[PDB]
Amino acid sequence: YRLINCNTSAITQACPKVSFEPIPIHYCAPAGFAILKCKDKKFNGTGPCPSVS
Amino acid sequence: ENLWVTVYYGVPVWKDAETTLFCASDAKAYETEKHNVWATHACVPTDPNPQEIHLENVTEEFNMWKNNMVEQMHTDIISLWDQSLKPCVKLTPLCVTLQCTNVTNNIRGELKNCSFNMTTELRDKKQKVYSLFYRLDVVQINSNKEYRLINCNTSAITQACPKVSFEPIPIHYCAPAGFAILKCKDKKFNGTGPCPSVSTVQCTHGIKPVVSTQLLLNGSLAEEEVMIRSENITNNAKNILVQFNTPVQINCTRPNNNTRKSIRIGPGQAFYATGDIIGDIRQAHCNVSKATWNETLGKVVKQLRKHFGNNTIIRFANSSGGDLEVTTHSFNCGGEFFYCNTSGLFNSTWISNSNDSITLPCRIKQIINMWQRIGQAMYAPPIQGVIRCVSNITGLILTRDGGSTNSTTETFRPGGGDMRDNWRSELYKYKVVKIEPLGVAPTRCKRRVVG
Amino acid sequence: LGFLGAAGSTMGAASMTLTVQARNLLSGIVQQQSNLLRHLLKLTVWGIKQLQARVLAVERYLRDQQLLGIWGCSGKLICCTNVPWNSSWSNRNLSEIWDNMTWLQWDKEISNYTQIIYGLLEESQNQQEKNEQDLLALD
Amino acid sequence: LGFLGAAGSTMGAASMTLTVQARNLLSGIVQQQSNLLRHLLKLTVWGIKQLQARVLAVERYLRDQQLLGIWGCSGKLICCTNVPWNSSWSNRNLSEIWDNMTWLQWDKEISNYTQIIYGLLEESQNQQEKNEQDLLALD
Amino acid sequence: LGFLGAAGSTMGAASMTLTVQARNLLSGIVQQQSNLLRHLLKLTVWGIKQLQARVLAVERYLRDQQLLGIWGCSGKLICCTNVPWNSSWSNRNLSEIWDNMTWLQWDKEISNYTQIIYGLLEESQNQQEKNEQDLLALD
Ligand SMILES: *[C@@H]1O[C@H](CO)[C@@H](O[C@@H]2O[C@H](CO)[C@@H](O[C@@H]3O[C@H](CO[C@H]4O[C@H](CO[C@H]5O[C@H](CO)[C@@H](O)[C@H](O)[C@@H]5O)[C@@H](O)[C@H](O[C@H]5O[C@H](CO)[C@@H](O)[C@H](O)[C@@H]5O)[C@@H]4O)[C@@H](O)[C@H](O[C@H]4O[C@H](CO)[C@@H](O)[C@H](O)[C@@H]4O)[C@@H]3O)[C@H](O)[C@H]2NC(C)=O)[C@H](O)[C@H]1NC(C)=O
Ligand SMILES: *[C@@H]1O[C@H](CO)[C@@H](O[C@@H]2O[C@H](CO)[C@@H](O[C@@H]3O[C@H](CO[C@H]4O[C@H](CO[C@H]5O[C@H](CO)[C@@H](O)[C@H](O)[C@@H]5O)[C@@H](O)[C@H](O[C@H]5O[C@H](CO)[C@@H](O)[C@H](O)[C@@H]5O)[C@@H]4O)[C@@H](O)[C@H](O[C@H]4O[C@H](CO)[C@@H](O)[C@H](O)[C@@H]4O)[C@@H]3O)[C@H](O)[C@H]2NC(C)=O)[C@H](O)[C@H]1NC(C)=O
Ligand SMILES: *[C@@H]1O[C@H](CO)[C@@H](O[C@@H]2O[C@H](CO)[C@@H](O[C@@H]3O[C@H](CO[C@H]4O[C@H](CO[C@H]5O[C@H](CO)[C@@H](O)[C@H](O)[C@@H]5O)[C@@H](O)[C@H](O[C@H]5O[C@H](CO[C@H]6O[C@H](CO)[C@@H](O)[C@H](O)[C@@H]6O)[C@@H](O)[C@H](O)[C@@H]5O)[C@@H]4O)[C@@H](O)[C@H](O)[C@@H]3O)[C@H](O)[C@H]2NC(C)=O)[C@H](O)[C@H]1NC(C)=O
Ligand SMILES: *[C@@H]1O[C@H](CO)[C@@H](O[C@@H]2O[C@H](CO)[C@@H](O[C@@H]3O[C@H](CO[C@H]4O[C@H](CO)[C@@H](O)[C@H](O)[C@@H]4O)[C@@H](O)[C@H](O[C@H]4O[C@H](CO)[C@@H](O)[C@H](O)[C@@H]4O)[C@@H]3O)[C@H](O)[C@H]2NC(C)=O)[C@H](O)[C@H]1NC(C)=O
Ligand SMILES: *[C@@H]1O[C@H](CO)[C@@H](O[C@@H]2O[C@H](CO)[C@@H](O[C@@H]3O[C@H](CO[C@H]4O[C@H](CO[C@H]5O[C@H](CO)[C@@H](O)[C@H](O)[C@@H]5O)[C@@H](O)[C@H](O)[C@@H]4O)[C@@H](O)[C@H](O)[C@@H]3O)[C@H](O)[C@H]2NC(C)=O)[C@H](O)[C@H]1NC(C)=O
Ligand SMILES: *[C@@H]1O[C@H](CO)[C@@H](O[C@@H]2O[C@H](CO)[C@@H](O[C@@H]3O[C@H](CO)[C@@H](O)[C@H](O[C@H]4O[C@H](CO)[C@@H](O)[C@H](O)[C@@H]4O)[C@@H]3O)[C@H](O)[C@H]2NC(C)=O)[C@H](O)[C@H]1NC(C)=O
Ligand SMILES: *[C@@H]1O[C@H](CO)[C@@H](O[C@@H]2O[C@H](CO)[C@@H](O[C@@H]3O[C@H](CO[C@H]4O[C@H](CO)[C@@H](O)[C@H](O)[C@@H]4O)[C@@H](O)[C@H](O)[C@@H]3O)[C@H](O)[C@H]2NC(C)=O)[C@H](O)[C@H]1NC(C)=O
Ligand SMILES: *[C@@H]1O[C@H](CO)[C@@H](O[C@@H]2O[C@H](CO)[C@@H](O[C@@H]3O[C@H](CO[C@H]4O[C@H](CO)[C@@H](O)[C@H](O)[C@@H]4O)[C@@H](O)[C@H](O)[C@@H]3O)[C@H](O)[C@H]2NC(C)=O)[C@H](O)[C@H]1NC(C)=O
Ligand SMILES: *[C@@H]1O[C@H](CO)[C@@H](O[C@@H]2O[C@H](CO)[C@@H](O[C@@H]3O[C@H](CO)[C@@H](O)[C@H](O)[C@@H]3O)[C@H](O)[C@H]2NC(C)=O)[C@H](O)[C@H]1NC(C)=O
Ligand SMILES: *[C@@H]1O[C@H](CO)[C@@H](O)[C@H](O)[C@H]1NC(C)=O
Ligand SMILES: *[C@@H]1O[C@H](CO)[C@@H](O)[C@H](O)[C@H]1NC(C)=O
Ligand SMILES: *[C@@H]1O[C@H](CO)[C@@H](O)[C@H](O)[C@H]1NC(C)=O
Ligand SMILES: *[C@@H]1O[C@H](CO)[C@@H](O)[C@H](O)[C@H]1NC(C)=O
Ligand SMILES: *[C@@H]1O[C@H](CO)[C@@H](O)[C@H](O)[C@H]1NC(C)=O
Repeated sequence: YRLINCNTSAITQACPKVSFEPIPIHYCAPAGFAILKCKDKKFNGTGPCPSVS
Repeated sequence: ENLWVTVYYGVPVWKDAETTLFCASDAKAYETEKHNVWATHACVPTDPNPQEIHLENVTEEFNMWKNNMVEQMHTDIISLWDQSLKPCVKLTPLCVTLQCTNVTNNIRGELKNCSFNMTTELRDKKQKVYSLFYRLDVVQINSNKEYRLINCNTSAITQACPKVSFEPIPIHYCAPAGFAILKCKDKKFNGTGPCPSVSTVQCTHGIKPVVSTQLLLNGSLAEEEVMIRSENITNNAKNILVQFNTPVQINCTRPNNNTRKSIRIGPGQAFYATGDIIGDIRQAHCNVSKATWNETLGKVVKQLRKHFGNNTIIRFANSSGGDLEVTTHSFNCGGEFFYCNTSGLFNSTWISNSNDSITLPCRIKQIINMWQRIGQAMYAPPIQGVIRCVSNITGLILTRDGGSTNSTTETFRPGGGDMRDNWRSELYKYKVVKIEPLGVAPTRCKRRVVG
Repeated sequence: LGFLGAAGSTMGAASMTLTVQARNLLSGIVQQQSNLLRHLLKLTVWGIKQLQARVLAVERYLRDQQLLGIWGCSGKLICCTNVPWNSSWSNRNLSEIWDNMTWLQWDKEISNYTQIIYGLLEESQNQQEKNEQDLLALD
Repeated sequence: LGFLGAAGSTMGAASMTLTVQARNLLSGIVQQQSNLLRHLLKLTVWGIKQLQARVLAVERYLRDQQLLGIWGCSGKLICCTNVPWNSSWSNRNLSEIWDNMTWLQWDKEISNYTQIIYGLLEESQNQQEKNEQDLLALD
Repeated sequence: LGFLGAAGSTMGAASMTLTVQARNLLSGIVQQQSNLLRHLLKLTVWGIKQLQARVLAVERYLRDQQLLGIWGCSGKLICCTNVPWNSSWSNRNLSEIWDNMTWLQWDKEISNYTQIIYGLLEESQNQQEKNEQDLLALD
């Protein structure tokens, strides 16, 4: 037998003490910018949202 | 007279300083073929409108040899080249004993059929495959000849990326806020001096990083008869740049039909060896219109007349001393690196007041480390298919006549010893300045008394 | 006109325009909002030269604009001062400089003691003048 | 009130507040003085996005604040100008715009020739007005 | 005199100088125009600490200078305001603070409600005062 990846690309072991658990990451704007939130519960695809924040 | 001081913000005054500039170019490679070695994956786009103002009444003094835009150019290309080789396949396993043979003398032989032993995908097993290499790129060791790569002796080796264009595309140098680039609009500009016609363009013209030796390609030419610039004429030692007024056309082509042989050396990595040649072996060549060349060489000796002993004997010799790769017209074309014999162009001498076309023999090298950089060399993979370059030749580089103390005559042989002079052929007219908007001047004017 | 269009003309002409130089001093079409828009590492040599050039852009603008604020001249482009002109600086007369020297030449004529003028400038127009409210702000 | 609280209200209301937008324009709690405080390589992808965002922060603030300084309006938040309004820009009347269009709609109504207004703005209020001292600064 | 030379002296003395602190606040001889001038990788640890320090330099200067602009005090170094002083802040009297507390001590005496003063500051001097033109700008 042979590893399936040695045929293709290289290989690198994941670090032993690294958590792959997803934790909340927040995206926020730069000065002079703002993020608009669609507070409209029903929002078929995309369109004009009456309730913006 | 109670003269009071008054401040003025935005005064047009500047002092010679050199700051960091940056790149500018519009839609170039894009979707069909990208990954240019110079323009990277993104350069700041150039504005479609170029801003040039004919600064009136001003006579700023330029200097093209003490100008730092050419040195900023030099260290940028080096750092730009090394960044385009750093993430690729390193060819350290390519250093093994090579047993090579000639090709079809038919008992004409300048390439060798090399068999050697090399690691495969699995580290445990090994594999033997053939490959062709050009001469001089390999050397013997001590019945059956035995060879070794010329760079395994010296520094390491790294293969050039397979899908990377080494074609020079126009790169624009432009100033930072509070700075401006001054353009010498004076057609005749002997060496450097006070230029009567200045402009303060925000962005230079289209500058192509033509990696060339001895002779320049795709450059800029002023309208007057050929210009001659030296940091110092009569210091036989300093090299000589030459700007034409009309460029000559030289086309080059490699008739070899190289096949691509990809052999893996471990995972993901794949060495691109020259395959087996298809068709009879033909040496690479360069065409020069002999008619067009004879007059370009003549206009120079006419301009050189008024700069070297007036009317006397001016000869042209073949390079003179030096190494094989710096005394020939080296350059890149399509990805393969040519080295053409210039002794056929610098042999005539004229003094005292369908068509034939000169051709130049050229050899090819795949192992290269340019700018005399002894750090790390690179292997240029063979370009599969046909090769043809067609670029104007616009500039020249000349050198000494030894140390003839006064005497009878002067000879100038080519010697593109350095790479930074190539860009000086494009930057003779530019110089950046630092705007100082703060000026104070007196006038009989004062603001309110109390406040 | 144009950027530095009057750089070679007399000082009286540069006095007349002047904004064209001041306008094109901080922001440029050259910067062009960066990003490629329209490989995924922006650590390239180009990004280093650009950002260090965008910094010295506002670093040099704010270094000079801070000088206008401590002289009471922040809001305007040309303000008069209450510092008398000292004859040791220049012996030339009123119409002799504004019509015969050009600014380019003038900056070389004061560059020796130019910093000394700046020192006296903070004093008479904002160290005393802004202080003079003490008596007049309210009695 | 609040940041952009009157973005949908009439132009007369945005005229009334306005600072809340201008205040939260340069500095943010979001920047929060960087550093972890409380591996030793800060070359991470996050540090690149933050610093390039802190630059365009002041780069966009100073690009607009430089415009206020060349109009004589640097010290204040709302200044009047000596440029007459040209009827080709809008045909609507005084109370017809301030009570019926909202700013969001208005920016789209002038965006065609907005740059042309800016050009005339540097002239009448600071190219001539700051020059007018020549006769009045001292006689 | 000197930078912070009156930091320990009474508030009346810091009132008298003050510029020496304000002058040496944005630009420094320490920055010294970077570059070696006179290996080819400037990604060194030093270049990272310098540039991030040049940013917070103007980031902290503009964060405070933006406050002076929204109070109508941008052009000057000391401006008076139309906000009455509220006795709950300090019970001490006019000559009792300016001659007995020093600024270093004073910043600790107001740091509790200092942000509340800043809020009232934008209102009386620029939210109403710049608005008051409505009646007086033209009748
Ligand atoms: C969608 O979201 C869900 C929900 O978040 C998510 O599911 C979570 O997934 C993460 C991993 O991705 C889980 O976290 C791991 O938990 C491992 C197992 O231990 C868990 O349970 C412990 C129970 O403790 C109780 O009972 C014990 C006795 O039994 C008692 O001592 C305790 O006091 C307590 O009453 C819990 O303790 C533990 O974590 C905390 O406490 C322990 C000490 O008690 C401490 O050591 C921990 O650091 C932590 O403070 C944990 O909740 C755990 O092993 C693992 O890694 C840690 O431990 C290993 C073991 O060697 C270490 O090597 C490593 O260094 C770490 O310290 C990690 O913590 C989590 O439990 C899941 N759900 C829950 C319940 O929250 C999904 O993944 C998400 N979706 C996707 C995309 O997957
Ligand atoms: C000084 O300046 C000169 C002048 O610029 C410069 O010389 C140029 O050098 C560059 C390389 O450095 C040359 O560009 C290469 O051209 C390769 C060959 O193909 C060329 O010619 C094609 C002809 O097409 C016509 O005819 C065909 C049928 O024959 C027809 O289908 C076409 O419609 C047309 O009528 C031309 O098409 C081609 O390029 C364009 O179009 C093709 C498709 O038609 C498209 O695939 C290309 O991407 C491009 O849009 C080209 O001009 C070419 O192989 C090579 O690389 C590309 O192709 C390879 C092949 O596999 C790909 O692997 C790779 O990914 C690329 O896509 C590259 O394009 C250029 O031709 C020279 N001169 C000219 C004429 O401009 C000097 O080098 C400079 N000095 C120095 C320092 O050297
Ligand atoms: C750079 O270097 C590389 C180095 O690898 C070059 O690549 C190499 O190029 C050469 C070109 O010659 C290739 O050699 C070829 O080998 C194949 C495969 O071998 C089979 O045929 C052999 C035939 O014998 C050869 O030599 C005799 C000598 O007189 C010739 O007459 C004959 O024509 C052949 O050239 C067999 O020996 C071999 O053995 C087994 O099968 C046999 C099948 O029958 C053959 O032999 C009988 C006699 O026994 C004949 O009657 C019959 O006609 C036939 O020839 C069987 O008999 C035997 O018992 C075994 O079972 C194989 O079948 C040949 O087909 C080609 O003719 C040629 O010899 C190398 O293979 C090739 N390298 C590699 C990777 O393998 C590269 O070319 C070079 N650069 C350039 C310029 O490209
Ligand atoms: C070797 O030298 C020969 C002779 O110069 C070259 O053949 C010329 O190649 C050049 C460029 O490769 C051609 O030059 C220019 O073509 C322009 C195209 O027109 C317009 O649109 C393009 C694309 O948007 C614009 O870039 C361009 O500015 C134009 O708006 C012409 O319009 C140019 O002519 C006149 O105006 C320009 C505008 O600034 C001036 O700069 C020119 O000096 C000129 O006054 C110009 O002609 C040219 O057509 C080809 N022929 C000739 C006889 O010049 C080879 O290409 C060259 N080889 C190499 C690689 O160096
Ligand atoms: C690639 O890597 C290899 C291994 O590391 C390098 O070494 C050489 O590899 C070649 C094969 O390509 C060897 O040559 C072959 O040897 C075969 C058998 O070797 C043994 O017997 C030899 C004498 O031959 C007698 O016995 C054979 C048995 O088949 C008979 O056929 C003969 O008629 C004789 O009776 C001895 O010399 C050898 O030591 C062994 O005992 C032989 O059958 C093949 O015909 C061929 O000759 C070679 O021996 C290896 N070593 C040497 C000295 O080079 C190789 O160098 C690497 N790359 C290169 C440069 O090729
Ligand atoms: C500098 O230029 C001069 C010319 O200006 C040049 O001198 C010429 O050199 C050529 C090539 O060596 C000479 O041509 C040869 O003449 C001899 C007889 O004298 C012939 O036998 C030769 O013919 C053979 O070789 C030809 C190719 O070179 C083949 O095509 C042919 O079939 C034969 O095999 C050949 O014609 C020429 O005689 C001189 N002289 C002149 C005036 O032309 C000089 O060599 C150049 N120097 C350098 C180093 O560039
Ligand atoms: C979410 O809800 C949105 C709001 O309704 C949807 O947007 C609507 O999308 C439709 C289709 O894209 C737009 O246009 C429609 O066009 C059809 C076709 O008209 C033509 O053919 C009919 C017969 O088939 C014929 O009678 C007509 O005369 C035409 O020849 C019309 O039949 C519809 O009435 C309608 O005009 C809507 O305009 C658009 N609404 C708007 C303005 O928001 C959206 O598609 C929904 N989905 C998603 C994913 O967002
Ligand atoms: C481009 O053109 C420029 C403008 O002409 C050139 O600049 C000139 O360069 C020369 C030499 O550097 C300067 O000085 C010259 O000096 C010689 C030597 O004078 C002495 O010896 C002679 C006899 O040999 C004697 O007669 C004298 O009394 C001296 O003892 C003089 O002979 C020349 O007349 C001249 O003074 C020029 O001053 C300078 N011109 C200026 C001011 O621009 C430049 O060299 C040219 N080349 C390049 C590459 O830029
Ligand atoms: C470079 O290689 C090219 C071919 O790929 C050679 O170009 C060709 O040169 C001939 C010279 O006679 C040109 O012939 C004439 O061109 C004129 C226009 O200039 C035309 O009116 C005539 O009918 C005749 O075709 C030919 O056009 C030209 N081909 C092109 C498209 O450039 C070139 O000569 C080689 N360089 C050298 C050293 O000569
Ligand atoms: C160039 O000239 C030298 C003599 O100076 C000569 O020995 C040599 O063979 C010639 N050819 C080349 C290209 O070196
Ligand atoms: C040979 O070159 C000359 C000059 O360039 C040209 O006029 C002539 O047309 C060319 N050949 C012929 C005979 O057509
Ligand atoms: C100008 O100032 C210098 C330095 O204090 C002084 O020496 C000179 O006498 C002054 N000239 C006058 C009278 O303005
Ligand atoms: C407004 O300015 C434009 C452009 O100069 C001009 O065409 C138009 O007549 C002007 N309208 C008036 C009278 O204000
Ligand atoms: C000062 O303001 C506080 C908070 O509004 C208030 O409680 C206090 O009574 C005020 N004091 C006076 C009368 O200025």
